[PDB]
Amino acid sequence: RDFTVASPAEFVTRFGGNKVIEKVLIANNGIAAVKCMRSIRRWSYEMFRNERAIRFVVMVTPEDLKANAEYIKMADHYVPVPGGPNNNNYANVELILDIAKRIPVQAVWAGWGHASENPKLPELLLKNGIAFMGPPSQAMWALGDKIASSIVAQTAGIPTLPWSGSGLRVDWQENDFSKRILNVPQELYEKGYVKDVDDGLQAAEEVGYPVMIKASEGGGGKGIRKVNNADDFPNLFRQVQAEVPGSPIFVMRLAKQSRHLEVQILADQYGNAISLFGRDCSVQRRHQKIIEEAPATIATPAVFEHMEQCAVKLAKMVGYVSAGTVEYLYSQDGSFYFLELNPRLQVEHPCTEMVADVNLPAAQLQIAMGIPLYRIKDIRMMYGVSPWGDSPIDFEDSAHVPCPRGHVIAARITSENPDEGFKPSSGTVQELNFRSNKNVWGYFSVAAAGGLHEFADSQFGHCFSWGENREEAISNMVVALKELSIRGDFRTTVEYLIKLLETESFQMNRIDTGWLDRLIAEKVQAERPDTMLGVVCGALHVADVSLRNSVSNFLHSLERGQVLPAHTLLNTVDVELIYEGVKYVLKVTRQSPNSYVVIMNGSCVEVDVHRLSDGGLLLSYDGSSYTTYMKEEVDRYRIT
Amino acid sequence: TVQELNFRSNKNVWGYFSVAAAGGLHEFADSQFGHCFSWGENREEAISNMVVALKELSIRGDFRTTVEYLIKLLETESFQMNRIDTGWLDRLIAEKVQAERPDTMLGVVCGALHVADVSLRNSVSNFLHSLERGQVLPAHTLLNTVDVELIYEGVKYVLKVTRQSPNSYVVIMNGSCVEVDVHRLSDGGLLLSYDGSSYTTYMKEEVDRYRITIGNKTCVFEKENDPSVMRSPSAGKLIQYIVEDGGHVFAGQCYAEIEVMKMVMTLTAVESGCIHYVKRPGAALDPGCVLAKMQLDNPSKVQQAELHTGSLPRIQSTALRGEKLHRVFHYVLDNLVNVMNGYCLPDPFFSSKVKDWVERLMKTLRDPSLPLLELQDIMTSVSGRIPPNVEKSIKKEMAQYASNITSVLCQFPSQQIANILDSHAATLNRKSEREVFFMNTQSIVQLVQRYRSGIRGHMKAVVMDLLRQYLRVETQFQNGHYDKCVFALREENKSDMNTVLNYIFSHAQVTKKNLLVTMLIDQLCGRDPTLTD
Repeated sequence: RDFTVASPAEFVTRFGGNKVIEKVLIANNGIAAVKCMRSIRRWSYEMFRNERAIRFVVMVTPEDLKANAEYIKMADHYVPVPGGPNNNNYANVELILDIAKRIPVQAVWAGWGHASENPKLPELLLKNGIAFMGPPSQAMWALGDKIASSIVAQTAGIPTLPWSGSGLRVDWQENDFSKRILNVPQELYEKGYVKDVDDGLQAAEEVGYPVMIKASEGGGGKGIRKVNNADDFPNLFRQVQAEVPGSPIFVMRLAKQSRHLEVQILADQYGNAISLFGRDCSVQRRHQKIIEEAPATIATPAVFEHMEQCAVKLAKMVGYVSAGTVEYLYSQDGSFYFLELNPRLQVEHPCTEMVADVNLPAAQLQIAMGIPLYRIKDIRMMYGVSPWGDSPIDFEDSAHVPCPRGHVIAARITSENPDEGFKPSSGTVQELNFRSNKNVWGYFSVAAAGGLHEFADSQFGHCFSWGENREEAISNMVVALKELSIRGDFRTTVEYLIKLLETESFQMNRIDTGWLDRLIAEKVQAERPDTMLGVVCGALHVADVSLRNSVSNFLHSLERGQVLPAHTLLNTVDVELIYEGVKYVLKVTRQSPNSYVVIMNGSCVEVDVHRLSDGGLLLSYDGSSYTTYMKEEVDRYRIT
Repeated sequence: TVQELNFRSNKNVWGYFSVAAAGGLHEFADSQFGHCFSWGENREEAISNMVVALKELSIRGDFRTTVEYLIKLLETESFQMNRIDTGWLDRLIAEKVQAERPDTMLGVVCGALHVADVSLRNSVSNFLHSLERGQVLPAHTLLNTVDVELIYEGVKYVLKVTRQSPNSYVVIMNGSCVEVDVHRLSDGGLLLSYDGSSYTTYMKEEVDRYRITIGNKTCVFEKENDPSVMRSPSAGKLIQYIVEDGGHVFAGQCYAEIEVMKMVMTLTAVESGCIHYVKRPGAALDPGCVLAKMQLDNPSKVQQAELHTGSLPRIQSTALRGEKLHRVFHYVLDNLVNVMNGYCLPDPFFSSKVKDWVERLMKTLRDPSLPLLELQDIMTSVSGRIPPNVEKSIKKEMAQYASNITSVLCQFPSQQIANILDSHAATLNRKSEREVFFMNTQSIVQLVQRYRSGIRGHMKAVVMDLLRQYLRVETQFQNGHYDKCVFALREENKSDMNTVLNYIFSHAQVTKKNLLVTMLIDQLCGRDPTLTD
């Protein structure tokens, strides 16, 4: 408790780094930018007693400015860039370099946006003396496409693979650095890629019926064919060969319906790599993550520790720094398969922060300054060592010391529309109120003022809940989701998440990567109010708008000296509403300014209605009170 | 009332409030409208979490909101060392510890910008509304310069605010200017860029004060109403005074009779004191003019002037001095275009920078390296969706052009780039391989079209286009008086009144524009007595 730092220079000196970072460029937007700035600023206050010791520069398009993106106000400096698709603003590595040198910055963070999948950016930055908070390009190359990934995984402790073209491997390089030279593995590439019509069949004979054939440039709905038969392989195979003519094609075995696990790997620039903890990410819709859970509770200790060891060995031999994820496919009988390494920080990384008491983006910053792992505070605590010291950590001997604290659920809030599929929606926000509580938090890339524009991706917010175990975390998440209010022009998938968390299959942890797909085809978009209440509420909203407009227009006429007759100031409104094919016709009148009467087929009900300052109505109907809102569309009424 | 309530929660921090963004606090509604909580492993971590969280929240409304004081307390060493007692805060209160103020210079600039922006937007709105109704106001009620006066800690600051563009503001004090980049936010605030640093700011106008929020710090400026000078609220004429010169008047008593509108309006005194009249009975009145002084007992606010006479901070400039040369093109050209649209500095500042803009543009347009730099940017931004054949050819051609710089036979290969692209289009891939090529190559097409005749033709084209801007406006205000010309424009542009306003606004600064016109003629048709058609 004798450390006295005020500037990053002194910190680097004391902790044994070699590069000072005072300015960081964020080549990202939305959630990533928000999260980076916030986490690092917390750490900055912790060490320097100055929340703004590290300045953050952001690149702003006119779209994000007009939409009042949240990260803009947080940033220290902004520079405008050209708008439009990602290749003009954020995926343009040369532009990133141009800004990084125009505004003298010492580092560039990319995160999980659009440039962190381009191996050319670390080269461009390192050639100019700029520290990239991520892997070097040589790793990202060695971690290239899929054939090279499957091959290189087998050079050290061999993870099982579902015949990535075949099960053949290369020589042993347990802890040596190597590049993907096409001299030895070329044979594997020749087996991993196919040329003739009958080349692919040689895989089908060994893998079995569920064969997946994809072009080297396949994706986006084309270049992919799933063969379910044995004799129909030539048809869809030749189809893939025609989907991307001239390009090499590859054949692989299709996955079974099982679990998708992840391991979070963190590493310094001195060859030390550690496994933090895992994640269970098996709630997916069309291969898109929806809900993530931090303790990988499905895997037993033995097999899970094995998966951790394999992930670390890969990171060490390939030469990966800062942070990344290794994906595994976990079968129900205790057998894992390698899938791929993601060379960048994931959006769902707080899941492992919350159970490890670490800060990953700050750790990336400290790594970028050249600080080894045994001098970073949180790591030192994680292995049971005094934070204020410099003693080394034997990471292999003390690898049993780290232990997760609790259980975390992360639910992402998307902008899709569960009604009629999952079409992405967009528009303005009218209210964004997330009521936090003990062990619950969350954050969003947009505020109440502002919106989501055409080029603004989905996933505009993330909620997290902690508990001692699975059940408590579920409970916290469900309640918190039921308590938040999001209102706007766009649609906001929240209610569907609630319905999923209340489903017994989830709560008993009996799910797989095809769970949600099956549920979608079964038409599970429930969580509707009772019909009678909805009819009454919609009637009241329509009638109240009509009555208020009548009053406003009539009074305006009176102010101007015109007299309208006393039948344009009506107190009765006819409302018609169709629900599930059934037409309802109602009359709405009033016995007082606040007492409304809804009449249908000669029967009447009384409702106490009060106008709220926020545009909604407070109802008292049958004892129970309700808060309601309406939005009128071209051909629909949306009643909340 | 509440205007915004955003508590950014985080790990180990939460809180809750009894009121939402819509809603408010009424008379019988007690204090303590919300609570924040922070957890940590020990005392220090908990403090850190609380401090950061408090610095990140945003509460805005009519009421005042004690948060900054809590921050100051948590950052006090006596708290952190846990050396406090039940009388700690009382002692600190008596020591006048209400700190956490922004720097004065920044606060002055920000308040100036808010005041001026409100005045400018009101001018625009009222003028445009008049145009919609068929009224024509003269072109001195649509001003681009605002005078702002702000008192801070007894010191009076007097500033002028103008604009060089819709987003570029200039604050002038005592002959020194600073440039600020201002963007309007949808939430009512302003985004500033001042000296590199960016700021988010908000303003609330009170009866006699301006409340300026900069980030999470608050600064309050006093609106001068202290000298106790009676002033005419409007234009008009003075008819008579009601009371004797030197007589005592009481607040609420009428002291003078004036007439504007051919309709008589009296004038009540604000304060009780001895009145002496400045204007003699029968006189022209201007709004805010000096009519009559009153002697009071001077309770306070004596000599709250000490007019600041210095200079505002000036480190940066954003002039792109030696930065890439093709960005400088855009910079200077856009400044000159905005001059042509009526955005012009005041007297001693105009033509002190415009001449430099012209000179820098002329140098840039004669540099052979400009078009290839443009090509670099547009080609690099689109790596994918371009056939490799055309990509390789273009890279080769531009490399050749670079090799021939500084040679009398050096010409930009616009035709050759166009040739290879048209060759690929002559192959004409069908069905989504057609349109992708024609669309992802549009930037290149634009570039080559601009430089069909080389840098010479491009230079002449740019300067000509500016001259055309001039004529586009000034040929409409010939043939008669101001209002007649405006009515002609109104009757042509029936469906849009912003166009009409733009014509008027740019016409207002005709003299400064003419200076620029002459400078652009002399640099084009000077020592080269030839004229193309």
